[PDB]
Amino acid sequence: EEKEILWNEAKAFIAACYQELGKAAEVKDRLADIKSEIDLTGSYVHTKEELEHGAKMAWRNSNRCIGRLFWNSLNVIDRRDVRTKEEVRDALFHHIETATNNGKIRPTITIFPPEEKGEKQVEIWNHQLIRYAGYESDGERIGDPASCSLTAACEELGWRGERTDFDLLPLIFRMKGDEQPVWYELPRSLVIEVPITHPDIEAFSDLELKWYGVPIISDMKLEVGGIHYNAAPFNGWYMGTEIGARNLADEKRYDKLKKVASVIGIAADYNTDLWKDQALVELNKAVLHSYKKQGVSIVDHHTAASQFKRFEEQAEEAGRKLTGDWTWLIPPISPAATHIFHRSYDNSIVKPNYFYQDKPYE
Amino acid sequence: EEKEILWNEAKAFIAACYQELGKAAEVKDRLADIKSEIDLTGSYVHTKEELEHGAKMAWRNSNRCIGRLFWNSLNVIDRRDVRTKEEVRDALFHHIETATNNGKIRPTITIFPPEEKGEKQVEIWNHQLIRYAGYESDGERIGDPASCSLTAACEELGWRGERTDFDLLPLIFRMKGDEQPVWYELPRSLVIEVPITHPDIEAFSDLELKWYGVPIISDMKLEVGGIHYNAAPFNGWYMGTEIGARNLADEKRYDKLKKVASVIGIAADYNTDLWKDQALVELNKAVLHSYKKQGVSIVDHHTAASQFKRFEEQAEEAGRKLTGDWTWLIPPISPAATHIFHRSYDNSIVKPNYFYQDKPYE
Ligand code: HEM
Ligand code: HEM
Ligand SMILES: N=C(Nc1cccc(OC[C@@H](O)c2cccc(NC(=N)c3cccs3)c2)c1)c1cccs1
Ligand SMILES: N=C(Nc1cccc(OC[C@@H](O)c2cccc(NC(=N)c3cccs3)c2)c1)c1cccs1
Ligand SMILES: [Cl-]
Ligand SMILES: [Cl-]
Repeated sequence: EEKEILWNEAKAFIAACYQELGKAAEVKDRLADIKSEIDLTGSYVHTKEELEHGAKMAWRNSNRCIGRLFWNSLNVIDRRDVRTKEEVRDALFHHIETATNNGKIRPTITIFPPEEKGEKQVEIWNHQLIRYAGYESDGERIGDPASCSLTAACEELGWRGERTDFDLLPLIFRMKGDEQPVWYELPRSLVIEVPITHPDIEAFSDLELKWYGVPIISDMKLEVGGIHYNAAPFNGWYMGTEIGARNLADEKRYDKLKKVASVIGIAADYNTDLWKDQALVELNKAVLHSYKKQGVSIVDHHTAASQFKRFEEQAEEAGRKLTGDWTWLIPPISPAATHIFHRSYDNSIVKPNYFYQDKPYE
Repeated sequence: EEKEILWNEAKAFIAACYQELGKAAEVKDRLADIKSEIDLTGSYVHTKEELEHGAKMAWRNSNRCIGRLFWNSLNVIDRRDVRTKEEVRDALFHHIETATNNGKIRPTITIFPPEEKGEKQVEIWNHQLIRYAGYESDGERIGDPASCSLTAACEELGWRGERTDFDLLPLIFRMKGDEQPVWYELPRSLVIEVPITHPDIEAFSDLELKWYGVPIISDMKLEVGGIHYNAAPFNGWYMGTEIGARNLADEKRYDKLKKVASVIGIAADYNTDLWKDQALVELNKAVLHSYKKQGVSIVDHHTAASQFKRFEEQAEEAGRKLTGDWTWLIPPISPAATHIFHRSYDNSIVKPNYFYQDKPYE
């Protein structure tokens, strides 16, 4: 069955991919090659064209992603050649550098060797390549609570955080054959961060908030034509609400709404005053203002929804079915001010796509 | 099959209802009575206890309703005795009066005779008993665009609106046997309205906004034990976001966000300024402030979500499965500031319940 699963997925992907690339005539011969290759080796190897277009299709098929208008401009870096942890580390360093691009963020994915027999060649432990540590002990809460389990795992391996609210976690990954992952501290020169200030409320800087420029998701599996690329970190730029309405706002994250209320000069005492809503607006204004002022790419939710509308239109014009997850596509503030809220979406799963996979720790 | 559908639904409802009422012992005999009655007449008649509890269960089962904590305190008015249009009209007038209760709103439902052979005895045309007219002609848009089709239908029947932005539509309903519905102007003394002012922005009154106190949904079918009560208007009080984030905010409703932005002194030019979000917060603050100041019941979305959390807990403690529609339960502003956003809900349909039915016009 496993071989057959591979072959069925391969057939489907190659036909669709080559059709999109105007390579329909080459489908028959390529399929035979793949079929022979699966018979002889138990798998097959993507051409660079297949890999690149596969990663793009996967983004295009990501139901939960509002940023899909730009799917075809994804920068795909083929690192199926890596064999050593130094090569992996350097590839991750490089991804950070080239994706960051001095603040003009380039949507980028680096693709490492795929699983062989369900056996990972490279196993990335980070949730994002750049993320803050979190600590919890004896009433004391420091940093990002979402990172507590990974932080504890790193500290088991000899890493030690300074215990600021914004410690950069090291890169941490394991190679096939090794019992333990290795870790490497991030060079600060590679990591752009943005201090959060408000366009007209001077006291906002008293909160000493900041966030990192580039979100680089590194724990999802890219599946293309039955091949499982468990290690394939990708990035875009942020939508502002991710930072201002979730990372800094959530009670189980940085939980800053009461402090925001205080610095903007409103009471945080009565639900009917809508102080949380007001704090959310000002914090989100501050986030967009700060990224723009520094020259780090970001998009607001209104602009992002407008871009997504064009993606919907483009899909229709191309004769492609549109899939989406309404519950993730609506922004977490003012959702009914976007067109997304007022329509429905088919949440069917189409491949290629990006998938969750079990954590290697905890 | 139709008889059998009735009998199956009856069996299920009576067992559950009587179990909840501690009347489990009386189930067997009541079922026989009903069974005989269905054989002889093609239907059956609810006891007042069954009717009252049925309407309450229906609210309790309404997946989309955040206000369900208070399901058991619904005031059920049995008007299965009405036979004339004057009796219907007076019953609707009465519902308005008693539900309004000088502003201390009482959740209330008035139940009219049920469908006989799918044949309605009373057919209500209004979407809500109290709602504003809408007009569209030659570039000119007046009032509530959502009411345009019903307004046009009323004007076919000899009613004429003053064409303010807030004309009260007449009650309009049809009796079995009549080709045309009848209409009756609402006595203004029965209709409480609230002018919208802001707690600290004096200019907000320049917008001359207002809304009606009591939303009374009159176009849904109450289904209890296989009986179809197509005419059974019900009300609660408003959650503030319904008025401030939808009725007054939606581009296809009153579309007031640009005007709100102007009176609160912010530019409405750049998406990144989040002026729509800011306008939404101030408009929603104004709505809550105004209803509270006048002494008309209303609930904010934070308080409503907290009440819904208790409903969830109460359901668990009672051994009842919880059903809900996440997409309607989240409020349309700051949804991620509520617990609802961060969990999932089973959207299964349980009866008794309230259902959509086709409009008798358009
Ligand atoms: C270019 C800018 C991009 C923006 C602004 C953007 C925006 C977003 C946002 C806001 C989410 C939802 C996260 C949340 O609500 O918590 C999301 C989800 C997602 N995006 Fe994008 N995205 C972009 C690019 C990309 C790229 C380049 C990829 C992959 C090649 C991608 C794949 C995804 C996936 C897989 C998810 C869902 C994650 C999950 O299910 O947990 N996006 N995107
Ligand atoms: C007591 C105060 C109540 C509040 C604050 C409340 C709140 C709400 C809200 C906010 C909605 C969603 C509307 C929207 O988002 O557009 C809703 C839906 C609903 N409520 Fe309640 N509700 C209350 C009482 C009731 C009562 C008394 C009933 C019936 C006996 C009821 C039945 C429903 C139904 C059927 C819906 C769904 C309508 C649809 O699917 O179109 N609610 N409620
Ligand atoms: N947003 C939700 N859940 C949620 C909860 C906790 C964390 C979380 O992180 C998304 C984070 O892992 C993530 C994943 C994918 C993309 C992003 N954001 C980005 N801009 C990009 C990262 C990489 C490419 S684009 C961020 C998402 C919900 C919607 C409805 C109910 S709950
Ligand atoms: N809220 C949504 N849709 C929507 C669109 C237009 C009108 C509308 O009116 C609800 C209105 O008919 C209605 C129905 C039932 C209850 C209420 N509000 C109330 N407080 C009550 C009326 C009667 C008892 S409680 C109001 C709802 C959506 C959620 C997610 C995607 S779209
Ligand atoms: Cl994030
Ligand atoms: Cl309404």
